[PDB]
Amino acid sequence: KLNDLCFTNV
Amino acid sequence: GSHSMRYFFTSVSRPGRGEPRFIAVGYVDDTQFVRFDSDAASQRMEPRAPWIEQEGPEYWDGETRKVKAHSQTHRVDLGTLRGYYNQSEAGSHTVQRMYGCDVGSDWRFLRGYHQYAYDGKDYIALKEDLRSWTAADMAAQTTKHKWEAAHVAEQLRAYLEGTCVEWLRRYLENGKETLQRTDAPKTHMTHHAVSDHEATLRCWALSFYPAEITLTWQRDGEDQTQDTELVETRPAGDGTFQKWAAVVVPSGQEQRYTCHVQHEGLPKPLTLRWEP
Amino acid sequence: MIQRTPKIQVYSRHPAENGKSNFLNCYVSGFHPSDIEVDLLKNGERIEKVEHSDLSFSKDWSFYLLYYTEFTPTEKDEYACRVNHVTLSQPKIVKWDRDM
Repeated sequence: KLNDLCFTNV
Repeated sequence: GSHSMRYFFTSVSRPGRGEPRFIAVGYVDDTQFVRFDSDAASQRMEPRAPWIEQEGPEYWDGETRKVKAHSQTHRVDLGTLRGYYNQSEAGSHTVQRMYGCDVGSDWRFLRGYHQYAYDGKDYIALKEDLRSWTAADMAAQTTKHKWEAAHVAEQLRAYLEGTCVEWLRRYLENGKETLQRTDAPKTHMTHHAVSDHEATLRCWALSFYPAEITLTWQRDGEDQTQDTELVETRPAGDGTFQKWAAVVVPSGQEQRYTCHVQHEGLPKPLTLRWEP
Repeated sequence: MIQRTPKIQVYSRHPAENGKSNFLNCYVSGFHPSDIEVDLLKNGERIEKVEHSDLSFSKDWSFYLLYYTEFTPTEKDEYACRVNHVTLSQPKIVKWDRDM
């Protein structure tokens, strides 16, 4: 299962 | 044995010809089980291993939702990184991300990963403590401070130490007949004359799983690391692996050389000599 | 930027036997960027039905792809893998050495 998180941009 | 679950994501910008090409693949050890292609027709995360097919529609909906969101982040990151490096707007660039977890043979958590690359080089990576970041250059330091302020590590650590590991244990169980097997290598040796005084001895390893293997040569108990031609472990295409190692020997002295094969499938490592 | 040349291996899924069905593979690895052109050749001519793995990469970030096609080896037929990449002045052709 993929990580259920809205990543922060670089 | 030791096991891992890893996700790999690649976004390649193609300026002028539309939005970046995004490709996501998921692995349990050396076996791929999921895939997403931004250019394919389904626009869904698709199965790639028979043991994942049994997951219901809600699983696929969630995977498709999270994978499209991963792609959007990378699309914005490509534009930002171009600015960080004062790069031209027309050029094509790549962002790569890898994340996942490992378990030991006792099935307890061993390691978590979350790393990022820009144009094939390290950019930022989460440290083994799952709390600190390694920023590769000055541009990565801006991102490092941004991810410290946003508390990214705290959120990733809950996934790596828990969710990632629980789902990996469940995949290892659902796919036990393929994922938890060991196919011992099938070995043989070839001999080819290259002069009136010399011959090549090539030691082969075939139909092994997993890919982890050691193939080495000795001459009278001495390692031949410098004089050994070795190929990178390659996939057979049927879920098994292949590798060979070669040495140039004087004809008549073939019996002084031994090939050593090390693999999980072999209780005791193998010693092989040329058989005329 | 820093570009890496593809390493190329041409081989069969199973030990080759004339008249017996098999798979011809072309494993490209260690390259950057990911844009690559790989063709499988039968006596210098392209093979139309060639499939390939989904783009993935190694710990060092370099990419890898497996190109494969069903084939029946014979004594007369020569197989090759032709690869083109930004790092290559001309395409690199690697012949299938019938056993090794």
